[PDB]
Amino acid sequence: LEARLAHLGVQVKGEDEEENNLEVRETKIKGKSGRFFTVKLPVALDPGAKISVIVETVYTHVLHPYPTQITQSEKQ
Amino acid sequence: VCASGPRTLVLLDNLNVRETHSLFFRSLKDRGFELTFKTADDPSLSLIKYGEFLYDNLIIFSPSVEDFGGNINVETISAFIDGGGSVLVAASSDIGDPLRELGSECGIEFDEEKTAVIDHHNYDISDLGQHTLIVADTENLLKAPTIVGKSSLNPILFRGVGMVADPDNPLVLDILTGSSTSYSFFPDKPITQYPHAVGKNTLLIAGLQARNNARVIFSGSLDFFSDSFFNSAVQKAAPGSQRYSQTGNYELAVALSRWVFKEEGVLRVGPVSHHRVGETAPPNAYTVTDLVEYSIVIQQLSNGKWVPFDGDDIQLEFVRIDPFVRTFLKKKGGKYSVQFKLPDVYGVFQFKVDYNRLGYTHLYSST
Amino acid sequence: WALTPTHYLTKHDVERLKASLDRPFTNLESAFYSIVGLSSLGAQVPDAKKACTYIRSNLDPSNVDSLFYAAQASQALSGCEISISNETKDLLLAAVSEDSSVTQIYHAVAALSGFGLPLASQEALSALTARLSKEETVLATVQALQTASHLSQQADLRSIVEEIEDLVARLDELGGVYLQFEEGLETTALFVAATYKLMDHVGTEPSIKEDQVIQLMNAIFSKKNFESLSEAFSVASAAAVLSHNRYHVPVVVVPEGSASDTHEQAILRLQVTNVLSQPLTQATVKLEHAKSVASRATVLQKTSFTPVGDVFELNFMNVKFSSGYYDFLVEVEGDNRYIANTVELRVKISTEVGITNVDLSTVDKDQSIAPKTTRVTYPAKAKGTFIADSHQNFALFFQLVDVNTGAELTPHQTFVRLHNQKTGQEVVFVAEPDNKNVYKFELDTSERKIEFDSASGTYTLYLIIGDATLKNPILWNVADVVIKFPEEEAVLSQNLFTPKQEIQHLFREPE
Ligand SMILES: *[C@@H]1O[C@H](CO)[C@@H](O[C@@H]2O[C@H](CO)[C@@H](O[C@@H]3O[C@H](CO[C@H]4O[C@H](CO[C@H]5O[C@H](CO)[C@@H](O)[C@H](O)[C@@H]5O)[C@@H](O)[C@H](O)[C@@H]4O)[C@@H](O)[C@H](O[C@H]4O[C@H](CO)[C@@H](O)[C@H](O)[C@@H]4O[C@H]4O[C@H](CO)[C@@H](O)[C@H](O)[C@@H]4O[C@H]4O[C@H](CO)[C@@H](O)[C@H](O)[C@@H]4O)[C@@H]3O)[C@H](O)[C@H]2NC(C)=O)[C@H](O)[C@H]1NC(C)=O
Repeated sequence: LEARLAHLGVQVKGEDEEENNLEVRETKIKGKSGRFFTVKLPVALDPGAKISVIVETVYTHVLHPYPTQITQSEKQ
Repeated sequence: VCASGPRTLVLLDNLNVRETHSLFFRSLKDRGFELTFKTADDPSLSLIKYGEFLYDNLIIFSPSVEDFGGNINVETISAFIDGGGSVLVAASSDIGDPLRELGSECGIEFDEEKTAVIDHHNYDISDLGQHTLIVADTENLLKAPTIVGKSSLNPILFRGVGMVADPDNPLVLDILTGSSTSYSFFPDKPITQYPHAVGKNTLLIAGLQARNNARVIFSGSLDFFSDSFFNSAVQKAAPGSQRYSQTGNYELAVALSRWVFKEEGVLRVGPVSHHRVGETAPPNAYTVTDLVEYSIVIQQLSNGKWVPFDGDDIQLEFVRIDPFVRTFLKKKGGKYSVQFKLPDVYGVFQFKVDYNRLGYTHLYSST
Repeated sequence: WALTPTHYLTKHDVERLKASLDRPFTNLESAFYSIVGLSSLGAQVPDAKKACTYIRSNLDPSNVDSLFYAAQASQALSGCEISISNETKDLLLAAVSEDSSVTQIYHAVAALSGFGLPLASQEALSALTARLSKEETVLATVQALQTASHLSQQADLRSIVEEIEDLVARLDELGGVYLQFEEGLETTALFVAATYKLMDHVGTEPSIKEDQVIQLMNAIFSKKNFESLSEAFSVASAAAVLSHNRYHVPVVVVPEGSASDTHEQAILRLQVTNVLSQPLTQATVKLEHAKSVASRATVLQKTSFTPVGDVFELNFMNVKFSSGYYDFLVEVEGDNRYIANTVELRVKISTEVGITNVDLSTVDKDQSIAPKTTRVTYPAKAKGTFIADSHQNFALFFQLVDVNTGAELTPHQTFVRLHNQKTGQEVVFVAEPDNKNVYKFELDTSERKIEFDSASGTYTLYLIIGDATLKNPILWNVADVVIKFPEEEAVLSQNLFTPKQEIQHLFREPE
């Protein structure tokens, strides 16, 4: 699905959605295939802490008609 | 690479047919076909799922079945042939209506039920005394090496219902005709009316080459493929007839099966190049009386590997409404090419190649 | 009509079955199947002394399966005594218990009978019935029947016998010709052997109907290939019991040789044999009646056949059969054990046809000139050319009669074929008799244009006469006729695969 990824957005789970959007940069991690993204947290996460984040992705062309051909009456 | 995939569906009126015809199925399986055996009446039978074909080849060894199970129907089989699938049909005196209807769509006319081919002069000595088991001479066999095999064949035994090819349909192939004395009629009932098939008009085996190149073979006799005929010796009842150790049924059956399943005679057309002489690219428009070079490449499928075609009779045409120029294409450098001067009349001309030969796939190219 | 046996062991089949039994031994079970199966057919082992030693070496006293196979195989072998320990006797008796399968009871009881060890037959039956109540499968039931055949008559075998009616109902029928269980050929052959063997020992006739037994044997013999030793042994036992038993003997009746062309000899010979192809020499045969297919009236009745060697022959020189098909009803009499004793066979009488007084003539279509007729007779071909054209028509007249009797004949096939010598085309016409039974054919060029496609030329003329009953079909070149149709006032499709004519372009000349 990496080729078909139209957009990626990350925001922290909080009331301040407008300000909770996180900066994301495309990154390549050595030795591992596939696209990766580096997300900068608003505050550093110290040992033993947790945070909740929401990741949204949109893919294009991932739905393929089957059967390929239909008549006027036939459904999709 | 086989033009038709190995997936084959076999329809049997009775399961016992597989045992009786073990030799034919084993020879087919040895060639890498993936056979699946289902009863012809079985409800689960289906050919098309979601617009795709479940099977590439269909063999209907179900002469007596009145109706097909599940969704299989004469319309469905017709669509399947249009898709390019190869179909084999075997008939008998018990022929049900669907088989006759299928022949009607293909232009091969089966005779009425209970009729049989009667030959009083060439019937085998082993016949029950009804003169319906006829020893078919190899002379009637069609003169097509690709379809029937180059090798010579011994006399073949046929017992079944005669069929007549429709004159109107050009594509019909008279693979095996009956003897001059043979005719199709009800044996018990006297011949008041004119026979449905008389003399050499009667057809025992016929083939069809569709415009899409689908191939279907109709056999009058299911028993012809039976193991019993394959091993049985043949001697004509009439006096002075030699006795042959083995029949030619097995060898002929193998050759026909190869032809139906696109194992022989398959041809493909590759890139065609035209340009002005001395030029490497085609001009947008040519001038009057200019000299141009035309090149095309054709291939043949041998043993599943494409190779340069050896055909020497290929003819090129330059046409506007009627053919202004026609000439043979020379075989040079693995390609067929010719150089000629354009006519003095301007217009929207088309280059045409129409190499259609008996038993081979029909090739048409237009630029 | 009673059902005739459709499958049986022919003389070739019985020998092939013996070969299938006569295979090298690989295990005690193999020895039991081969040796016992041959014994049932009456065949012997060439190396019987070696076979007994082989059983002795492989016999394990602590294994029930070995004991059963060794005991039966040794019993089949002559004088094949094998040492048995007391511990073996305890093992066989212990095997017969409520906590062991019916199959186990069968092996233990059979082993005891073969060795001759004493057994408590009543106790063995009590264990067998108790296990059989849970083990209601067909295979368990058949083994129980065999166990009863080994148990003493004092035991209450009636309970075991009652299963036989249940099994017969449980049989699956293919419709009027075959009866077999779902388990296949092996179960049917064993069941027939068990039913006959148990019933013979008990002294009561099998309850199975004679027609049902005929169907059951047909299923057993439907397939003539026995791949495994077990299949051969079971079938051999079934054939042996059927061949000779106290109640039912299947009577196979078939005509020897082809009766289609019987007119040459006018002798009918019928083979009468059992399922093993052994002729029933003690039987007597008679032709109950003979009927004509055409009218259904009897022509002969109550004429007895004579035993001539193996076959039964009936002479009918006195009666001059007319051309046609006749059906003979024959009955086998004598031993009461015979089943399916009545068989119906169809014989055909042939004759030869003579064509005489054929006159080939040409007539002026307007009738101004009297018809010109040239007399011809088969096979002498007509001399000279006959013209059929816009002015003169052509006609054929011939009479068909039986050579032997001179009666009028109407052959099923009577066609006139005109073959174009140059093209090779053939045109076939059907000739029909008139009221007087003289065939008349007329050729009119103007009307017949559609049939010939108005294709003029010389055509060889042939007479085709044939019928199923006719000994001598005739294809005669009667004459040569030239047909000239009216000249046409004014085809390339057939050249589907040919080079087309070369076409060139004529460039305009320079000024
Ligand atoms: C406006 O639009 C109109 C609509 O199209 C245009 O009208 C068209 O004009 C073209 C050009 O003239 C016509 O084609 C020509 O027609 C000629 C007359 O037709 C004869 O053909 C009949 C054939 O009958 C059957 O033939 C076969 C049988 O199997 C079958 O396939 C076919 O379908 C048909 O049923 C024949 O019986 C009658 O005689 C007819 O009169 C016809 O002769 C021309 O054929 C020529 O040319 C064509 C190429 O165009 C070749 O394919 C032919 O083989 C043949 O070629 C020979 O003649 C040429 C000149 O005629 C030469 O250049 C060739 O080299 C070659 O030479 C040989 O023959 C010469 C004599 O013919 C000899 O001198 C030589 O020595 C050689 O032997 C051609 O078909 C269309 O018919 C016509 N269509 C209509 C609907 O009317 C009109 O032009 C437009 N107007 C303007 C101003 O633009």
